[PDB]
Amino acid sequence: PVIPLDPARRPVIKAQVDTQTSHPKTIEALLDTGADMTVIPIALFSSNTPLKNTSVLGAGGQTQDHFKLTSLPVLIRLPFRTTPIVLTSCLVDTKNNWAIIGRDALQQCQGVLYLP
Amino acid sequence: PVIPLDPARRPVIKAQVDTQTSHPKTIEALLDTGADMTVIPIALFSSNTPLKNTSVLGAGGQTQDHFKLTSLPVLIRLPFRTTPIVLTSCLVDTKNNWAIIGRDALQQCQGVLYLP
Ligand SMILES: CC(C)CNC(=O)[C@H]1N(C(=O)[C@@H](O)[C@H](Cc2ccccc2)NC(=O)[C@@H](NC(=O)[C@@H](N)c2ccccc2)C(C)(C)C)CSC1(C)C
Repeated sequence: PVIPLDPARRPVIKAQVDTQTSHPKTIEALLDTGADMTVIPIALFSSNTPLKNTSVLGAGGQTQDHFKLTSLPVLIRLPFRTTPIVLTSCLVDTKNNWAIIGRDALQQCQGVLYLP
Repeated sequence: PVIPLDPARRPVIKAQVDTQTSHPKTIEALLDTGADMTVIPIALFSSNTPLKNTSVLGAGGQTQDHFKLTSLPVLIRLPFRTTPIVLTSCLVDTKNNWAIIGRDALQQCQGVLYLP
């Protein structure tokens, strides 16, 4: 689709995310051109799966413990497209349950920004 | 222009920014659909400018000190538009001097996200 940009409304999409560690779930995710890497809520993973420690720089400072990195690829299906986005690795939100589609996924989408 | 999306290459643009407290300056800004509000560097202001305290939530955490709010509108000229974007207020990064064009500015130049 064409998604209009408005400060009062976050640009969101429904995405089916398969962590390959439990059953795929459809979630609402922010579409974010400022994110290098996609973020998935920890809730989407089985309780025992191995994750890696990671450090992330964001607007509030540098966090050492808020995010992890996945061990397995993540598959994402978007409502209009038949082909899964395959992400070799992405971020995992161990706290605030953020779901954010970043430029890794938008590239495999052929997503663009358009400014007339 | 059409701006393609690549995890390895941040979508950045040259923006002439007028704070109205000294002359217009060129910065290189991240184009960011996950940003509610535009962020400009404190380095654009001279030492004694009245700015408001504000609390901002990002991936790094909630911060009450890193960012301030402008007192006056901010004027932003992009290379391919003749009419200035005028933001009633925006964020001022006192800590790292980041430059981020958010949805406030992108709405005014009719920016869209496009997913085929
Ligand atoms: C975890 C990933 C996303 C790290 N990368 C980044 O964070 C990059 N940025 C991004 O990816 C931005 O699009 C970011 C998305 C985000 C919003 C709120 C909590 C977590 C993530 N947006 C912000 O940080 C922005 N904060 C907000 O817009 C804030 N009002 C907010 C609060 C809760 C939900 C949505 C929005 C500002 C400070 C730039 C205005 C801005 S700074 C960055 C390093 C270039």
